[PDB]
Amino acid sequence: APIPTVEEKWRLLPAFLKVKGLVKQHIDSFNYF
Amino acid sequence: MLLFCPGCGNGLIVEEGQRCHRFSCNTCPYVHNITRKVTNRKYPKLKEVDDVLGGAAAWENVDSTAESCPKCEHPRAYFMQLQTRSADEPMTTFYKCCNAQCGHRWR
Amino acid sequence: DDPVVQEIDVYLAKSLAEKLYLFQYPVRPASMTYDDIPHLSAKIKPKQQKVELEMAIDTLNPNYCRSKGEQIALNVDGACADETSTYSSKLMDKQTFCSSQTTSNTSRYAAALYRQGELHLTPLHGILQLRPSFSYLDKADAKHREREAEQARQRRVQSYEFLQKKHAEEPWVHLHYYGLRDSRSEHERQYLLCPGSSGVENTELVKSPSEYLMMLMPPSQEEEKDKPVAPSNVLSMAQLRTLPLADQIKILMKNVKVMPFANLMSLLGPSIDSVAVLRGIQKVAMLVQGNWVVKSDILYPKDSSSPHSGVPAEVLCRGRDFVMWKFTQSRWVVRKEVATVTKLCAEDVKDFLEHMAVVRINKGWEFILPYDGEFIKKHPDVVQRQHMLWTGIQAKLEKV
Amino acid sequence: CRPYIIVKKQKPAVTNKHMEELAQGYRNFEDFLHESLVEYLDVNEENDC
Amino acid sequence: GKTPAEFAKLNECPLDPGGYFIVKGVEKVILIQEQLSKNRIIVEADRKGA
Ligand SMILES: [Zn+2]
Repeated sequence: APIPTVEEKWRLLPAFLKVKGLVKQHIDSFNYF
Repeated sequence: MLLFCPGCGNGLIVEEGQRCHRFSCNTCPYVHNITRKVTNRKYPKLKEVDDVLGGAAAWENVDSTAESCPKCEHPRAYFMQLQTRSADEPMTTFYKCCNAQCGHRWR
Repeated sequence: DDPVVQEIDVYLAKSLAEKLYLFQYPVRPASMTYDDIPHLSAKIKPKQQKVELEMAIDTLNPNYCRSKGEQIALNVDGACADETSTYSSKLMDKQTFCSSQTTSNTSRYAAALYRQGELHLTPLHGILQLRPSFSYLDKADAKHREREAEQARQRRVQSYEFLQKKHAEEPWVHLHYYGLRDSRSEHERQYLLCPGSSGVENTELVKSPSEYLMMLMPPSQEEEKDKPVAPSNVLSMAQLRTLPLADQIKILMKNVKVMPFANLMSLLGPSIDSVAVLRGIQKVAMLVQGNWVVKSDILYPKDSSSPHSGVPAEVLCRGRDFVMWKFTQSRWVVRKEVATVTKLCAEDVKDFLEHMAVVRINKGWEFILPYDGEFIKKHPDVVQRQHMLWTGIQAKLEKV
Repeated sequence: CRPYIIVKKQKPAVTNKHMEELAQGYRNFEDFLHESLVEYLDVNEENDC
Repeated sequence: GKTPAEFAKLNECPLDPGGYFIVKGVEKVILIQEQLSKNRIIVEADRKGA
């Protein structure tokens, strides 16, 4: 039987990109220091 | 196998100074007198015996039965086999064949 | 899995709370019991607890090699001085051990005595490890060697001989030994059993499993250096206790613009009063077509300005007030050219309607969610209170 | 580290309802973390699963 | 924390990534550095095979 699909999975990515992700490493490290 | 002294916990040594050999310590007078025989060694070490009898050596080891090749089956290679390393590991077999201008030696 | 058998009880004996020690010999097998050989002498110190033990050894039996014993004696003790010889005879009369500490605190360790139908515990006062003492070679070395022949910042706290001196301050105490063969041992062993009724309800251990979980696991931070003002996105799903229910409501409304009433109770939970929340809802959200919608000023405070990537301008909440007035007047809005009356730039129109509505091909914009039965809930008064509040707002709004 | 969705007994932890909630805006990424729906794996730890 | 409207008065681009320094009026970036762990038992064979 075909397992049910969660079509919207990919929407977890934009939220992650909002709170963390690209070019946030330098900002977070400098803030912490 | 190794031994340590019950009294002091260091390694024993073997020596003779009286009618009978003795297992003794080097720091305390504890000793045991060996009256019997123990049967386990440290597996000593001497290197590869290859050319003990290299080349067309004596003919006492001749034997009757032999195998044959799958391709050509010419009349000259009688059997031989050999060993790997030590007293507690297997022994191997190789079928090497050699007339000219090739490279054969089957495992 | 029901309890099957041997549902035995447990008991605590305080008779020996400070009197109990556990002694372990790493260097000797468990089968090689020490009980047989006669013990001779021992020493103890109460603080920085350590002990020394002196042990008889047979010299006549064959396994003692007498000659080497005599050589060791001559090497370790004076030839004929013998005033303070380590041995009374000219051979090894005895051998000694040294103790070692294992841990500072031992609270979480308890000895136990099992018995048919009962089991008795006892707190341990300390654990120590014993090892054979090799100081006698050092004594022999010393005897051979004697036969041969504005102060800077203190650092003595870290030097070993300071600890030796600290430990030397403590006087020695000696103790009379009694072996397992002595009936005195069974006499002492009587004290482990504690008397009392077999069935008693313990007064202590009152804490419930709930209390025990955070008891053994205290909060990581005893006090946080900052307060959860929650201006930005936070943990909306967990109803923060420190956040007042009116502030919670304001945060949900800030986070998300339009929902039916039933969601409020779905998210706040049945524990929250369904009536009291009306006061906050009326303070912060108005119902349109039966569905509550947030205020414009909450989303665009008068201090703020046009944030979007279009044209900067004063914070015209009235533009939002226009689109919601239209949506109260009609189910859907086909008026593509609101900018003619609002006079605002186009991106404002798409931005406001993106908040409020959904695009329909060749039919402008329509309500994002269906009509709801606003009279199912028994509040006709607030429905009317919205009706003439918006009538007055519209009358004021007509001016532009 | 990387985030992954957690699977138990062959059914994912996350379900369309959650994605609907997230899209509408009830909750946010960090919410999925407390509720044990996603977790951060690390190179030494993703060697095990 | 500024909005797009306010950036323009500052002569800055909204889409700019940020995360870099300005020293003597030139844009400097500190690159991420990679190195092996500390405090581990590494087992290895010498150049002679030992
Ligand atoms: Zn010894």
